[PDB]
Amino acid sequence: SIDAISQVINIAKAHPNFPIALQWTGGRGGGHHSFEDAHTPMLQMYSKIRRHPNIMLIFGSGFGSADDTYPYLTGEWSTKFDYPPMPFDGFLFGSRVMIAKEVKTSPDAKKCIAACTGVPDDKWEQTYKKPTGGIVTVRSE
Amino acid sequence: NILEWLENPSNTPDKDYLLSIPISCPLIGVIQLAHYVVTAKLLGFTPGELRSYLKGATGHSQGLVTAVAIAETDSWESFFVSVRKAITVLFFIGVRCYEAYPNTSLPPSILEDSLENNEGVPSPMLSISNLTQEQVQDYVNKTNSHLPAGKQVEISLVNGAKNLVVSGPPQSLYGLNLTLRKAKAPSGLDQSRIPFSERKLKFSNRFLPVASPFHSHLLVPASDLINKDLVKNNVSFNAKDIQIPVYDTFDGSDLRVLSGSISERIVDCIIRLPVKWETTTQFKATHILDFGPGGASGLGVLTHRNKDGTGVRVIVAGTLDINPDDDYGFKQEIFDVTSNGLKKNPNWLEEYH
Amino acid sequence: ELKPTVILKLLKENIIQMEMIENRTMDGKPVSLPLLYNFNPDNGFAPISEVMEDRNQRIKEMYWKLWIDEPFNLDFDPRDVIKGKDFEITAKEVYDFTHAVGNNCEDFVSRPDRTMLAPMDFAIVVGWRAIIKAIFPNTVDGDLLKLVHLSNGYKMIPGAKPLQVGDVVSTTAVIESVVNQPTGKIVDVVGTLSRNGKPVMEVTSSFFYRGNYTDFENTFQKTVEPVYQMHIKTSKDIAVLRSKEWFQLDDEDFDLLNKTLTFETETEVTFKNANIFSSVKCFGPIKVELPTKETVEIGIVDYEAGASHGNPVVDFLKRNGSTLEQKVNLENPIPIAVLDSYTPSTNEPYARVSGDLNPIHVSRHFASYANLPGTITHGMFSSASVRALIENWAADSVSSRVRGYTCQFVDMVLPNTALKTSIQHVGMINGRKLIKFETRNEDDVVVLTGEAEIEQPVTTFVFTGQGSQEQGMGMDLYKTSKAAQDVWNRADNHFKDTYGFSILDIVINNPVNLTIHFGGEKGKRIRENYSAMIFETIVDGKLKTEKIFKEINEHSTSYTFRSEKGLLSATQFTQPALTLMEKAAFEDLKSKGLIPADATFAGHSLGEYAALASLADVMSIESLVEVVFYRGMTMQVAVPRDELGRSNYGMIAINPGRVAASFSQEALQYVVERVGKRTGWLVEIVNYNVENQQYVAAGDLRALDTVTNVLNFIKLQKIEEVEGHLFEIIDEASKKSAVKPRPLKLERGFACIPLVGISVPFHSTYLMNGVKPFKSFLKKNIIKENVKVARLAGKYIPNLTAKPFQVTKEYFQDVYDLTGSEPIKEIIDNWEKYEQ
Amino acid sequence: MKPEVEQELAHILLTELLAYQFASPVRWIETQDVFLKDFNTERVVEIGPSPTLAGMAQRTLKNKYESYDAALSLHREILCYSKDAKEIYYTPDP
Ligand SMILES: Cc1cc2nc3c(=O)[nH]c(=O)nc-3n(C[C@H](O)[C@H](O)[C@H](O)COP(=O)(O)O)c2cc1C
Repeated sequence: SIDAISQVINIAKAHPNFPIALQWTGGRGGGHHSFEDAHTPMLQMYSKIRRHPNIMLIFGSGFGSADDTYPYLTGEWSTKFDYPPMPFDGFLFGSRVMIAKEVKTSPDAKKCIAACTGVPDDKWEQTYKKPTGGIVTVRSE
Repeated sequence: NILEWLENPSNTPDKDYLLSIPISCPLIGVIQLAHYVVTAKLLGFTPGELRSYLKGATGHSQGLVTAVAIAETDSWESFFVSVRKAITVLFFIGVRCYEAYPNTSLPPSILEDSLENNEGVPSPMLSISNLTQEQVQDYVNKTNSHLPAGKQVEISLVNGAKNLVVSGPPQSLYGLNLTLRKAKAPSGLDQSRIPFSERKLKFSNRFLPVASPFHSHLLVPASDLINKDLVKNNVSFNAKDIQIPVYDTFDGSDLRVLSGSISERIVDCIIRLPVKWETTTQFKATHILDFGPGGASGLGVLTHRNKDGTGVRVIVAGTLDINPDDDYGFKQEIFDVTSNGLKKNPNWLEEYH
Repeated sequence: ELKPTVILKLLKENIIQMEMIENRTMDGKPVSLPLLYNFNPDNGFAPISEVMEDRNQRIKEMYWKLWIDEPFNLDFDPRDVIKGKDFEITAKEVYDFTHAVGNNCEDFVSRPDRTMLAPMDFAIVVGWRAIIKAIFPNTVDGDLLKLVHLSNGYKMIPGAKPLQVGDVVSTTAVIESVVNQPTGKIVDVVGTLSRNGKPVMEVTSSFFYRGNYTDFENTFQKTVEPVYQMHIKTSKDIAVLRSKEWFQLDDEDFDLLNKTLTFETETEVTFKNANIFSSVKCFGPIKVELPTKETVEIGIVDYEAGASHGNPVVDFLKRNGSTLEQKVNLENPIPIAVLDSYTPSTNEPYARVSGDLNPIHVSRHFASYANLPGTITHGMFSSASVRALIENWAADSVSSRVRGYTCQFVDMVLPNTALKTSIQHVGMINGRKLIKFETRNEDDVVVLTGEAEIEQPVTTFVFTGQGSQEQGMGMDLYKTSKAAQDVWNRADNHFKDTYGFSILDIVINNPVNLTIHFGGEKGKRIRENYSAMIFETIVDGKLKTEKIFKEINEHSTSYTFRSEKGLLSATQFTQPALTLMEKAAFEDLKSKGLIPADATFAGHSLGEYAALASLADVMSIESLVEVVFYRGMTMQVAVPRDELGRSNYGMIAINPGRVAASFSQEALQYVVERVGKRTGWLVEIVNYNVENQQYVAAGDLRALDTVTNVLNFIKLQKIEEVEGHLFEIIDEASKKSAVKPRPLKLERGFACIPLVGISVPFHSTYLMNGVKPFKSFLKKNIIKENVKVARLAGKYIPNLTAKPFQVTKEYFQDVYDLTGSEPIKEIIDNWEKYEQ
Repeated sequence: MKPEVEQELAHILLTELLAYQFASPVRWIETQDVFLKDFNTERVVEIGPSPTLAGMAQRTLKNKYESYDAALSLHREILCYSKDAKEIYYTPDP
């Protein structure tokens, strides 16, 4: 969230020489996730993040191809949002590689993962109430 | 008596009288012209030379008069002519606007409610931040529908995507503030555990230090009086005499190419039409020089926030201070000769290309 | 600029003339006050002597030239009324006055699409020429340079709108009272401002010619004595009153015993000297308090006497009766705010705007000659600034909300001084907040003090009908308030006399059973009272009679009221108790002065009757209790009941919001009508309480069960074709509910709440046959003379027609649009005859 | 119109309204709309043992007259005699 991004910025300020990789992931990301949107917190905190050159912005939480990450690489994803271009320094693909050949996931689990059709970003919030795209939210211990 | 007030601060008028528009308009113009004079003299440029070096000029509502006056300036001799025209225009618009819609004392019940609910003194202009134009316009539409035709409110300054100002009667703006408070979540609310879609939208509204409802229907009848009296005062701006582009506050078009009277357009901009600052800020420039009042709270920092990340530096000439973030300049950066003076704000598209 | 101010020369060889010129005038031409002094060289110690002859005349001539714009003529009767010139209120004049006084109220500032009001302080501007002309005549002789404005005040006449821009106001001044006190001559003037013929307000002004005066032949005093009240308890009081010559009655045989007389007297006294009046007259109406708390004139007080030391009428009334004070102080004052006002350096703008060109306020030399500390600011300016502050703070910057404002100028005020005014709310007068103000200068010295009457915000009085029937209802007010005691005692006495029970006892104790016994002559009278009352009904155009209290007859020795839990829960006793507690509460409020004159009122069910008896006083306590009690008893016989007393009818409270979020009142009415028509039984909405969230339906309790089941169906599911689909549900519910016994119990649904203790469908079409006889009973109880159109119109919102009560053809036509009545058609058809 | 004829007509109208009150439904929605919107009532005073009509007025205002009261700055003070006697009597707690 914003407080976490502020803490990361404070750590980068305390150690300007040491490289810090801010791996931003919205609530739409797989596994454990927060309630924050993937886009708006970046729109708020990008200027502060880039105020420190030693922070690398890595964008995950809902990426599985080059087509949907290229706008984030070039930064033109923000042009539709009435913002200037916002290039990102990298990406992380968590759920996209869950059905890779070398992952220890079982064949039936891989078939189930592939069977999950997914859901666009604007409808990711509809997982705390009912399943959408084959994925639903649950609560941990 | 500006000279007496300056010489003897003890017997200066009270802040409300000073903030009243018949004082505030000409005095703010004089302040902007003083900043321009200080800059030009300390740098050794004549006003005409400094203006020629400027790629463009503009202003937020009132500052358009000063911008066009600076564009008018040619030399130190005619600089007083330009100053006279600017002060005359500002004085007349202030006087006529005050006569059209003079301020009145509001109920102490309303004042007490506003102060008790962590709100400023009601004023004819209310700035709303962190709310989009569609939402602010919807609230204004509800308030107008439930108010009579004479007391309607409308958006005056479109400062940004999430920064607007509504102008109108202080009573109407207080009612709009009540509606916004009803629709506003507590500032000290923790919403981290609620989904983003289901989160209540939080925003900040505050009454600006203004004494009349600028860019409102209430000041419409003063427009004709101003137009008929500026010709009597012999104050007019000519496109040919203007030699740098000046961006109209409403649509951002250059005032030189306007078929109609530039003075009339400026008056209509200040009193009737809204200020679409984003639309006017479409000019391509690397550095912006803010001569307005407020310094860090002035127009320069707001423009910097609007244009952040586009590689456009903003330097405020109204005060001498240091910015720890260093994301906008100050008066020293204008006169610095070393590389510290030349600061280019980061361009995310190019820097992180 | 520099202009001549004083010219000293020799008018005569033995006279020194000091012309004191006042360059500030109406037409700009200077006016000089020639002060003549005799010069006697023989008396070397004091050669210069003031010429007292014609001195007051010359001062008055100069002041006349400054103030009044008519030919100088001091020879006119002070008793005769002064008529000032017509004055036109203009936007420029109001603008100048507001910005000279310091009035920032929005009501007086020009605004688009809204008329501009004028300040109440503008009355002195309008009528200065008439008010100040009162102190001029030669009969009221005195030194105008030594005049002191003791006090001023404004009084808005009720029903008069505040002054507006463009209206023409006529001013008419009259000397209320000129008297010679040892310290000087006090002259009290009253100037009426009238608009379009009607009178708008009255402005009182008290002036003081400081000096020594003995012309008592020209002194007179009018004074409105306080309203006096006498309760005639015995024939001794009647004999004492009849022994008084001044006490006269139109009806000499009027029965004064057990009556309250109100005396509103005006005293005119002409003075022979400082102590003994040359003539004393005391005249006014004497009125009696009717059962409806209405004072109606029955006589006149007319005392006339020559030389006397006092007025015996006032002394007698003070000694015997009690003083009725309209102003009622609160238990403690409520401080509003402490405010600071800075007097301007120059009094020229206020002088020009108000027309008060008194030289003492603008000229140093005139003030020095008058021995003042300086060019003292206008006392009227101070009063107007303070009134602006009160209307801003006490009245929340509402011009119309200020109706009275009296100010007293205890001490002078100099220019450029800080005035600290403390506003307090001390009492109420006729529903108007009484606000005191006390201004103090920088030296903590009081320079101004007075009262103001600020109308309360727009008030409505809504009288409950379905309140709780808890024990001890209104008893705290019965213990404390005297008016509540009077109301409750009158009701209890009437109930004891008529039906032989105590409503106070029923409220206090709530007995389960109450036995009324018919022994003795009083018991026989109570028994006949019980037998007389009958519920009449119209069936087939026939007046059938149903005798309430079946078990009462000539041979009956007692009757017992039967209740399950308590008698206070019974409709027969809970409704009189509710009406009485509400009436007592309102009477306590009225005694405290908390009832605005223009306040509106409404009432739910018999709350309407309570509201009529409270605000309009259409009927007395004795008639109100009779009507309410009869209505309560009629519910015992209005529906058939089994041997155990349980009736087949009832009421439920529906909540469409609980059934669904899009359940409209139209949808609920559709369901109700279709249920009723399909099932054939009686069911309909009786109370529309809250939009789409609270309604009440009445009818056969069995039918209410079907309605509850239908709404349960609609809630649980997502629910000509629509009519048939609803009719299917209606048949299902109808044949599901009818199997139960007739005196069933209505189960509470997800949105339906049965009303406990209700067993008759009132506010329904069922009780339509009984309207005409009940209307006759109401006509018997409510007297035409006691109905007050002023007190009903614009304030009463009937439940039948939920609009302001108005005596108009549109209103009468609207009555038929809901319920047809032949008298309404008679009135509508002959409306032209009634209009003439 | 003559005052006595006006009084007669008003009395007849009042008796008719009172007579048909129990034979007709009570239109308290219209009554509330009248005394809240048409008159802009700033203070409502409820005379009764319990705050029935007071709560009804509060709930009507919450449902319908919320933005209206906000826009026109109407401080609608709903007072019941049973609980808000201090506010009605102007006896604030010191
Ligand atoms: C199976 C799975 C396990 C994960 N485990 C962790 C974890 O142990 N710790 C963690 O910080 N994030 C974990 N994540 C989240 C991802 O590492 C990453 O932060 C991002 O949120 C994935 O977004 P995406 O699924 O849309 O690509 C996990 C994600 C998945 C799908």
